[PDB]
Amino acid sequence: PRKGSVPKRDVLPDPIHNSKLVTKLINKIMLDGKRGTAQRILYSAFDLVEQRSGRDALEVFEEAINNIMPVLEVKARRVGGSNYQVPVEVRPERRTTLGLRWLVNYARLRGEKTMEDRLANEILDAANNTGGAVKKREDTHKMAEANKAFAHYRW
Amino acid sequence: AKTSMVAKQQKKQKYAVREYTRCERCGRPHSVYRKFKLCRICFRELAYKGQIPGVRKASW
Amino acid sequence: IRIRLKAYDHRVIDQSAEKIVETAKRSGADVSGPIPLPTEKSVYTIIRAVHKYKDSREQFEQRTHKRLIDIVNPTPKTVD
Amino acid sequence: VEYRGTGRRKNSVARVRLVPGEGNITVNNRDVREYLPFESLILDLNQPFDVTETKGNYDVLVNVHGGGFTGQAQAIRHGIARALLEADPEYRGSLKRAGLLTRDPRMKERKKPGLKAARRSPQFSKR
Amino acid sequence: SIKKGPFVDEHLMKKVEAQEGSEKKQVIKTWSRRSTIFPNFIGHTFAVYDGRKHVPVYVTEDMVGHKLGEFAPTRTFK
Amino acid sequence: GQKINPIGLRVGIIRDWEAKWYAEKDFASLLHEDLKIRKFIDNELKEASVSHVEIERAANRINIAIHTGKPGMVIGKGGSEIEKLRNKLNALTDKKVHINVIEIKKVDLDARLVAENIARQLENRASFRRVQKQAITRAMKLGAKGIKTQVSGRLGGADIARAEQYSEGTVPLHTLRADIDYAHAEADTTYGKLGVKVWIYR
RNA sequence: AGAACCUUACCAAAUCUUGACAUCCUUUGACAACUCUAGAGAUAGAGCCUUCCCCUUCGGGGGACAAAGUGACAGGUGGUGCAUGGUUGUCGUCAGCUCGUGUCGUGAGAUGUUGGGUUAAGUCCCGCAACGAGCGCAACCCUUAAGCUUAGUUGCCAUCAUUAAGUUGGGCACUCUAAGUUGACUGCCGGUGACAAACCGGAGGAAGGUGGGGAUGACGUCAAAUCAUCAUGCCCCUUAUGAUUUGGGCUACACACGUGCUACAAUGGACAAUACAAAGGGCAGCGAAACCGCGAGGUCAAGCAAUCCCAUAAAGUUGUUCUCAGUUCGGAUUGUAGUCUGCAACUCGACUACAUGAAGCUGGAAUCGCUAGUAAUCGUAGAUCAGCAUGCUACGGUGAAUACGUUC
Ligand SMILES: [Mg+2]
Ligand SMILES: [Mg+2]
Ligand SMILES: [Mg+2]
Ligand SMILES: [Mg+2]
Ligand SMILES: [Mg+2]
Ligand SMILES: [Mg+2]
Ligand SMILES: [Mg+2]
Ligand SMILES: [Mg+2]
Ligand SMILES: [Mg+2]
Repeated sequence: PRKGSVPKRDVLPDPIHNSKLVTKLINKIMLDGKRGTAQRILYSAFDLVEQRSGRDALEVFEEAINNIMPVLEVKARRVGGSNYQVPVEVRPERRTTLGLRWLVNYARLRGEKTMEDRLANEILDAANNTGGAVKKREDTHKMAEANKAFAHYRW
Repeated sequence: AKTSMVAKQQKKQKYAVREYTRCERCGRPHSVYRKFKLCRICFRELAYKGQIPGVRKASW
Repeated sequence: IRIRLKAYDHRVIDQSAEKIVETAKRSGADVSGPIPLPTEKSVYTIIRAVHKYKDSREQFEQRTHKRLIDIVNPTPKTVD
Repeated sequence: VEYRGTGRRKNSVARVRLVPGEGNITVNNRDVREYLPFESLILDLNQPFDVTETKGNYDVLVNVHGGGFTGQAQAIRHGIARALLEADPEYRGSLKRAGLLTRDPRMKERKKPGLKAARRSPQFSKR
Repeated sequence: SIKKGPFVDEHLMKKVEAQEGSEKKQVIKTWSRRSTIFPNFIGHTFAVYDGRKHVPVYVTEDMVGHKLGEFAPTRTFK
Repeated sequence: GQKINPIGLRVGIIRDWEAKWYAEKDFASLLHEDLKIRKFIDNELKEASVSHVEIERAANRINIAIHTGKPGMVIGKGGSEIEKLRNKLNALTDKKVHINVIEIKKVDLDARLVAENIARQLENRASFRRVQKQAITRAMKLGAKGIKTQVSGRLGGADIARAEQYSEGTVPLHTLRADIDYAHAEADTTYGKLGVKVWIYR
């Protein structure tokens, strides 16, 4: 949109967990319009955290997003008559929305033969490090943080 | 070779369901109607200029 | 008796409904105020062109309007 | 004193009444908690009750019709706000501070002719 | 394929049911590719095609229940 | 790319229809009946300024109304030819009750008989620009507020075709309110076919 | 927007050439409407009642159903959209395109349409040899978004009461409801753009700044497409480049590419139970209830256009179970045994249960479709139609993620 700033206006309340930031990852596991099979699986994948981890999934959950939380972006920009990359630090509204995809994309990759148990091994083993998806955020975390380049670029 | 065909069709070649339906003022054998016995382009110049009833334009 | 009226135009059938309730109410007859039954359309979506240039079409309708009027007092002043 | 709260969301009407006492909602001679079939967030149509600073004001014993199920729901959420403001007319300046009482933003729309899903276009091959 | 009389064309029946008298062999000249095989069929050929063929087909004791004189094909492949 | 014919959209809001009757089941053959007889006026009268006919049916009481503009010669000798096509059209099935004419003063303020005024000229080879331009200029000496006339197919003794619209005035085609009266006439002699279109405002 | 025959224009076999057709022509029996002969049929012939109108005072408009050989002839889905008329595709719903007076230029021409700012917009104002007009965009028109009259029988029932439920009464009438009305527009708005329109903000209509969509397609281009919808200038066919049947074909096959569908599985499959729509059609059509079938269905059979029928929507919920496999995944393929539509289902339909159960592990280079009821998911109806769609145009249900930015 060359015209500026389409409004956001999205709402996300929740029944029991009392968190806006938990009804987001119900809105990404839900494929094919079936909200009627999401929280039946999601809340049966959080009540099995305390039977697998040491604690309730609430105080593990902000840690689980906190360690997976991506820092730096590399949005390529052909500067001034050249062509190579530039590091951009993400504005804080965008970064959780970039962040939550790595739970679900690797939820469909861990061959535990039960999706409400295969997916929940990345909230366990996410507050604790070296999980499944932390490898990508450390792979791209050093993408241009160590590879610092022309950092006076606009976009 | 179609003015022979209209000479066939209003007669009867005696079996039950050998016949078919053709346009009234035109003569097409496909895409005709049964509400009008007209056909899909011959209906259109007769749906315009108001002369058939019923028909407003569109866009409900 | 519940006489029924149906017509293509929509103002014509209301002026006919007030004509029949006018010729009924000017005589002694306890007629109901005229009843709108829902008015049904039907659709004719058709190809404009003469040859095979499909995916460019337009639609037609026709809309029958259906009213309803009932009298419950057969009087000699309301016969026909 | 509250009556005749109509409620509309996506081709699914709903008419209610409000009886004083406590909060006990019910539609069509059967319960609510095991009628809204998936809908674990039954409490999140009771949420205008959350933001009107009082939960157990009135009882409803409401009616509903047509639509789907959450299309058949979520208008009760709209339908008790009209009669709720008719219970006391103060609340328009104090229920439209979270912006809740009435909006009918959207219904489905026409399949556009020679298309497939009313905004989608068919795939064209190549060049 | 239903009940009630497997639909031999009747003029073919008119030919065969009195054609079976002597020991002569003049077969069909039909080109009606519709009828099934009544079991009372004598040794004779047929002519079952009409564009251009009279293929003399054997009446030999095959599976006679087929509702077709379809031993004569219509076209080639290679 | 295509200007659709302006009578098509403009029915049902500002111009009514031509057949007021209603049917339920006979609409197939009855729709053949009116469409059978609505050529006989243009053939038998041979266009004595005949604009367009009007059908209405009232259950074995038909009524048709021909505008036709010009009285007198449409009727016959005081009432002679009118009953002659009452008798003639009464042999259709059992029909032809109460045909009546309604004359038209201000002759060239209506699209049809203008289009047969200037189709009938150039089929006798009357050098098309004086055919059109006079029928333009009689409109706005008779109070009209818009006319566009176009003649299309193979003007003169040429061998490639080109359309030469010679318009003026004010002739809108994206306002639904106005009664844009339209016509069409296809007529040509001895050197092919030819098309003629006339739009008139008011 | 329906190829079994018909369609059908193609070809092979029989088959006539004032003709299967329309017009007159001369006397008028009607039938080939039936029964029989042959043939596959067209047709070839015999039995007919070998008639009839509408009113004359032994008589004619000729209506019949068409009859006799003539001539005028007819017939062409045969050539061409570079001879055409009508009708569409498109650049593109883009915001431009042109005149009429002047006035500059020896003139081709230009101003008017340019320079300030705004807007989706040549929309808008402030300037200046220009002043105005016309076709365009905007509104006017449908559809939806909330009330009040005005109606209430099938339209809803709560206040009352028998209600399996028929909504039977009450006649209750309000609550949707179903087609006829009040009002959105930059309005009084705060800024400051300095008065320029307008732009970001706050208020209260349910309502945002053309509320959401359609219908509307400018001068014109592409010698784009159509003579096979029809019309058609001109050339050809003239006991055949016409006509009528039957019977093949349009579906054939190592192949190449478009579109569409159904799947590779465990937020998945099987299994019984188990709720909530819209839009439609149905007077020889839709068809209930209860009935006989493994089902496809068969018989009978009351009700009939908000009321009656097709007509159970389906996805999902609660619950049992298979437990990560060429697999209880999928039905591609292939014989038997049926149903229905039909004069008939072999070439050439469709559906059902009986086993058969292949290919296939989310797909290389590349390439599309979409910005909120939107893509995806399972479904509902319709025309076409005796019978036969994964296409087609319509309708609801569930319903997200994302757009800081104009560099490519
Ligand atoms: Mg902008
Ligand atoms: Mg012809
Ligand atoms: Mg009310
Ligand atoms: Mg609007
Ligand atoms: Mg709009
Ligand atoms: Mg417009
Ligand atoms: Mg020709
Ligand atoms: Mg084909
Ligand atoms: Mg049922």
